Amino acid sequence: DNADLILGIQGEVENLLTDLNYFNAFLKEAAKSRRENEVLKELVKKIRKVVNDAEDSIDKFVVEAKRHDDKNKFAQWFHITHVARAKGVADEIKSIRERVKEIRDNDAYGLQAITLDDNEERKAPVVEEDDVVGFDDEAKTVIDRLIGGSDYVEVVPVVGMPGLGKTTLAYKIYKDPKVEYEFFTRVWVYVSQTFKRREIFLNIISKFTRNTKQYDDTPEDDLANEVKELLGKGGKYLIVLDDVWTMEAWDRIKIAFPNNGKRNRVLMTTRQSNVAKRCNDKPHDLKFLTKDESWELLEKKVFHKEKCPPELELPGISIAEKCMGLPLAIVVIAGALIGKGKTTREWELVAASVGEHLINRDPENCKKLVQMSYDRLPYDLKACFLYCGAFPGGSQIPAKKLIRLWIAEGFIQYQGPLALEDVAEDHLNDLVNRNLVMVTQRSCSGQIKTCRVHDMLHEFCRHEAMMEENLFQEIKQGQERSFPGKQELATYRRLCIQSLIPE
Amino acid sequence: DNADLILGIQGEVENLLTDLNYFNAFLKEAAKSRRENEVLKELVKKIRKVVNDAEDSIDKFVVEAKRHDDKNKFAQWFHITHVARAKGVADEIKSIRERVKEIRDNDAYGLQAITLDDNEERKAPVVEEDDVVGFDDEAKTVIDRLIGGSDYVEVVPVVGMPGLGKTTLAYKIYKDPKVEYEFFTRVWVYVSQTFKRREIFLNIISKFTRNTKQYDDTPEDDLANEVKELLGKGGKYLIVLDDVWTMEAWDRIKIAFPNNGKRNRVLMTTRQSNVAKRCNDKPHDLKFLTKDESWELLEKKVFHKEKCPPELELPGISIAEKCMGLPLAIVVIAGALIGKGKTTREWELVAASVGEHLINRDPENCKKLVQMSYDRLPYDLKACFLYCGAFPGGSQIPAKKLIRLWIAEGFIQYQGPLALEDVAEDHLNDLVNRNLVMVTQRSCSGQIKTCRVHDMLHEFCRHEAMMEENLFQEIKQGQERSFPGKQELATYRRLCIQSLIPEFLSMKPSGEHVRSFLCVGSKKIDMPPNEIPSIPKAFPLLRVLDAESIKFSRFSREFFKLFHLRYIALSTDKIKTIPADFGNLWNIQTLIVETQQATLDIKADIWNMTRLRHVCTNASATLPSTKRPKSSKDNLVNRCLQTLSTIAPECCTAEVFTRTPNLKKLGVRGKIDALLESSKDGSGSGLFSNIGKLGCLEYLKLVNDTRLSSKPLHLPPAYIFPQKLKKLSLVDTWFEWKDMSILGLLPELEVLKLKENAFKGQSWEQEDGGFPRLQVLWIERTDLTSWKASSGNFPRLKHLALISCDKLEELPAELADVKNLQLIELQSSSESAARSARAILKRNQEKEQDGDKGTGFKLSIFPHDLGL
Amino acid sequence: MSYDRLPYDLKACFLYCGAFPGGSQIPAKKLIRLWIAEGFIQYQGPLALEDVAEDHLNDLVNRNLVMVTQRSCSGQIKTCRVHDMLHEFCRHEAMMEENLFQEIKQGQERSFPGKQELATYRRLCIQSLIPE
Ligand SMILES: Nc1ncnc2c1ncn2[C@@H]1O[C@H](COP(=O)(O)OP(=O)(O)OP(=O)(O)O)[C@@H](O)[C@H]1O
Ligand SMILES: Nc1ncnc2c1ncn2[C@@H]1O[C@H](COP(=O)(O)OP(=O)(O)OP(=O)(O)O)[C@@H](O)[C@H]1O
Repeated sequence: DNADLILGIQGEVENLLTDLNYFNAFLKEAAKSRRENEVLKELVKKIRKVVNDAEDSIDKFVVEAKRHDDKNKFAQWFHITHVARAKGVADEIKSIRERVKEIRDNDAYGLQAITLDDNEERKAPVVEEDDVVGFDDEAKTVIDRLIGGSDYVEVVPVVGMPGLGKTTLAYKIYKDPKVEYEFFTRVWVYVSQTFKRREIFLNIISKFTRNTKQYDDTPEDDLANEVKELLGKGGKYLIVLDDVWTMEAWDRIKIAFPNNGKRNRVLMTTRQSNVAKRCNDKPHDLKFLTKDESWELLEKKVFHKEKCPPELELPGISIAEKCMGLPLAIVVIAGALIGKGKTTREWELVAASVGEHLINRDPENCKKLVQMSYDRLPYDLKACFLYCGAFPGGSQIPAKKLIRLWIAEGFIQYQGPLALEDVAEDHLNDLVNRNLVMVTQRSCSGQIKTCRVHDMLHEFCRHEAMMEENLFQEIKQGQERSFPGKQELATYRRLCIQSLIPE
Repeated sequence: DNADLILGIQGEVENLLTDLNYFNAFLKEAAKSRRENEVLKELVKKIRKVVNDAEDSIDKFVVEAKRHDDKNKFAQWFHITHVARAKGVADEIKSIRERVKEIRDNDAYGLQAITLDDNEERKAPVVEEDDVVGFDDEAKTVIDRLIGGSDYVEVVPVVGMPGLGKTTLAYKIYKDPKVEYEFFTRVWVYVSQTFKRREIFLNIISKFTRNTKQYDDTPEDDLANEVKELLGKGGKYLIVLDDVWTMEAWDRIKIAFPNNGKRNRVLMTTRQSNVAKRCNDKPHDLKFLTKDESWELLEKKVFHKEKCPPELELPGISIAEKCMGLPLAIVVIAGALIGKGKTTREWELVAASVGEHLINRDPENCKKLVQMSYDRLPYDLKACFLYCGAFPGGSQIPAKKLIRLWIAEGFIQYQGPLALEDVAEDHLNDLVNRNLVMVTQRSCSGQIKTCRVHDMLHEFCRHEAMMEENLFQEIKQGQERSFPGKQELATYRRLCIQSLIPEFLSMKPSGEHVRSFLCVGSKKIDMPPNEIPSIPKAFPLLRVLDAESIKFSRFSREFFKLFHLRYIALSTDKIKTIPADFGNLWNIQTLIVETQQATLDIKADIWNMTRLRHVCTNASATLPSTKRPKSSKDNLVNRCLQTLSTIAPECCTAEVFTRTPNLKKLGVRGKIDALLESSKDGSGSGLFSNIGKLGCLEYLKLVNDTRLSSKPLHLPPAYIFPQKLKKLSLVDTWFEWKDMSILGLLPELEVLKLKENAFKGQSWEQEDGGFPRLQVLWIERTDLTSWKASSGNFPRLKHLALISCDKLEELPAELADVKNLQLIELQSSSESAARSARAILKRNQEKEQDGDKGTGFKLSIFPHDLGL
Repeated sequence: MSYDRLPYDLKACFLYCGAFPGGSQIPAKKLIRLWIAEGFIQYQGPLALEDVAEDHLNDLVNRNLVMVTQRSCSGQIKTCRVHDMLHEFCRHEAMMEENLFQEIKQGQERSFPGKQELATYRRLCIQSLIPE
């Protein structure tokens, strides 16, 4: 009859939802780790696109079903329009189902690769040793903080965004003459994101005992006891825990550090603020390089012991100010500029494409470093963090507005006793704790008022969201790139615009 | 023809059952271990949902096939309705078969992953070392227990729920100065759930010998011999076995511990009570932290050496009290709070979502710890344990009610010589032995009476059952979350509700796939008369109706359409009769009604319910006539009937007892004079003689509600009583104590309860002997004043109590000489009884001081401050 | 450990011994005749089927899975029985795993089997209440 069409398309809707459950599970499994196979990435993009189109069609069907109840309000004219709309969404659901069937039939190989998934060396970081720029005051502060304190084991944490230079400062402190005299025993430990406690203890033992083959059957608890004996027989000891990622790592490693009332110290570098807060009530937030220090570092990295040519001074300074005081960004730019021709035109070209260089020329250097923090994000927090890249770089995003946008976009799914605003605030706090988002202002009650992402993470978010995830696309003009045409605008899911809106 | 449709859909039914066998095997294999692949988990959810829908359709088909036999009773109208219903289930079976085919065709990859299943480091736990809170007394007790004992190897076990702090206490003992001086040799061994004996022995050897490469070809037996030599050459040795999980592990490791008469000790921490019981007859149950200690631990963990800010004191304390004294929960909360902003608003937010934090923020810390015990559960015990999460957190679940619910829900499948209740009790004992369920009260006979799950395990059960297994879903309001809509209510299998029941029922919910409604609320609610048919209309496939807290004034006709119903719990203040249409529910197992009326009439033919197991009431129930017509001439026997709690005295004929050969519990209320009166025939054996024909009878309760006892009553001779009777309860029956001697000739009697002046008389002297196996004796509100006994009168008496019996004067001194007497209760007694009790205590103290082994007798007098 | 080392043709013969009630003494002649009748003994050599079945019984006795309770004066096995615990194992394997045979009894809540499961029973062992 007249209402048979709604039930007929609803019959296809349940099957579409059943397929969507499988595809969403496939997307979650694929997002668990970074795939490097091109076929797998293309299949993931194809699955995500067909999923998003499926939600769009289902949302249209839900709206049509809700509006069907108002037939009596407009009689035949609304009946005719509703029939045409119902047929339109019917053929849309059919087309989606054909695409799902085509994916199942043709792309079975990638589905196998994810489902079974049958398919490393620990790279200790290397940092600047001699020409450390701007960390004289920071090192002196931490050294003075290491000297003074209680007689028990105290942890001085260094926190910051990825690439800030926590390890460079830690190594500068490690080699400082004042603590080389104050601390008789100095141990450097690289507590990577993944590590083995037995390997850590044996590495510490190797500092003192050359023969370590007699610990073959020694349990890890007795290895920790031996480490305690080796460290306690001397005077003060300073132990550097580099890149500690989780609270459990500190809890499980600290059993090997004895307490003797000798003012033993542990200097820990971490990207996580919660780990630092637990280990010390006042974590040391590493500073950003000033504009003058950024230019000085860039000049030293590019021209070695020599001064910059007078013609390259102005373009180079403009580049350094665009690095926003992050030493990792300055180092990457210096590597890119060294291969250039040392001319004003090419340096100005680099200044106009700082982000592209910082991301795409050498993804092996910095993109992996940012991906280390990004991939550890929960699956529901990845979309929330990538949303923050929609706003222009350097702008201050109100926390209330960002929370409302997250709830509106459906990222926050929650069913417990807390409100959705509280859950979104918890998500923002989690992002800030990982130092992926910087809080620029707080209310007098302690709430976050405005927050912004560092320019380099903002570039990473733009890269991931536009070219990999197709989360949102930006529209602008001014250069050879004009407003997008209908072909690619037909595939855009979210639209970010900043200027020339009426045009 | 007309009946061809039933066979046509049955043809599809066998194929559906064949597919269900494969899917159930797939589900069992997938449940053997915890899958981390998202596609695999989604497929498991899809398989489980289609399986559950298949059982629902098959159950509907079975009901339709059973009801097809009544075509002659309603002619064409029922024929038309049955045809429509048969077509409806036919298209339901077809839709299920299409979904099964779609799963087979599309989801083949996950089926491969489970079938072949082609796809770790031992993490020794780390515990607090310096700031151990509240374990000073516990450590001192265990240290003193380690010092004193026999000269052989003795094991001191520490038992408790996961996260209780057994290893923290063990390490505190391990580092205690008194045992560092007493025990020259101290060895710590981490006996994980999985371990290698060779690795354990080599680890122990490493404590003494640096060179261990010469044991490459040494057998494990000789390694154990070398460990024995190394440990025995010193003085005493203390060995800590951490997290021992099975009896075999202790049996296989202990071969390396020598016996030298040097008082060697083994301190073992375990989550299993049976392992502890074997290794020592009195396992040390680790205590829970008090509320003050929990707050102190939380304050130390969050604020280090500093005090809490004054504004955060009240919210923090509220959080600590919500952790229920579990140190693991306190540690997890402290980790979550350290990352917060140290403000009152955020701490209050955490206080409102303590469970969510304890489970979802860091599943790597605690959820894995609980999953360690949960995954070791047998596959048939996992559903039973998750059921315990339906009841509200902190509530006390009766063991009898939980057992009946488990049987009704079909979790207990058993075919041996034991009853289903015994199997369910064994399941509960297994859960308690693993310290997943805490027993809060036990009966005097040793049975479990009430049990509850710790709040944190209850949160884990809620997490697993709602988000992973879809076992049951909870309905509530008050916050932004409202009552569920039709879309998700269509997928809910079991419904747990606690409040606002009439408001939820006013919406006319859809419950086509709901098989259980559990009114777990404690408040008694009078259901409005217009909302009475809401329960059967909403949930046609209701299998369990736990409406004990709901008062029903009438029985609507739709209640008789619940042909899948197996459990009934109802309260009522108006119902006096059970309609005959209630007998149409042939699947009923347990029938509980709690009526305030004096009498209740069972007009429904409960004998037709062959699967019936319990009929528990509180008013005198009039059983229906056993006379059956020639259409049902066959002698159907209700062999599964276990309980007839409150049947009428006039219904205690030989006819009903023939149909109930396996009746365990029997109870009679009313004119018990009719029970004892001899029939008008020459023989003097009345209706009470029929009770003795029940060989399996074990419990008997008699309630005489009438006061017209103008003729003194006589107990029948002991050989008329059931031989295997184990418990007898009498109340308000107005007998005489001279008849106690008859009860003393019962060979199997163990528990006797007299209430509200069951026996009348001032004094009565018993001869020596009698009551061979009696262990529990309970008196309350009696006119007895004198009682004379002897040492041989109660060889095995253990419990003795008088409540409000101020008329009693004294007790025999032979009771103080009873070896098996443990506890005596005296309440609101005279000062002479108190002085006699003090003299008994003084005599016991003197006897213990004489040099013999301590008897361990204890005595309590309540109130303690009376007589001061 | 002992059962899995049995030859494939001896596993069915050993599980058959669980049909008789626990503790009963099974005549060797009757057991041999039953094995031949049930088709367990397939043989084509010069020896008789009774000799092959006797060899199977000797193999079971040699593995100490069957205890000989009486022997004839000529050395032959006259009566043999399985230990109660192995009999319980045979009952477990045959009823719940192999569906070799099923036992029918009453007295407790379990009654005589219905048509649904009786339709799948291959061999029926009964001890009492046969006319009922
Ligand atoms: N003060 C500095 N002067 C010069 N180069 C610096 C300075 N600080 C850091 N760098 C450079 O920046 C890069 C990244 O710095 P660093 O290795 O210290 O990272 P980090 O803050 O420890 O980060 P991560 O969390 O990724 O380990 C290195 O190549 C290092 O040489
Ligand atoms: N008295 C205590 N004071 C402070 N923290 C405690 C105390 N008892 C236990 N804890 C903490 O609780 C957590 C779990 O305790 P513990 O490691 O002793 O577990 P357990 O009872 O041995 O359990 P399991 O059976 O899982 O091994 C640890 O992080 C430990 O530090």
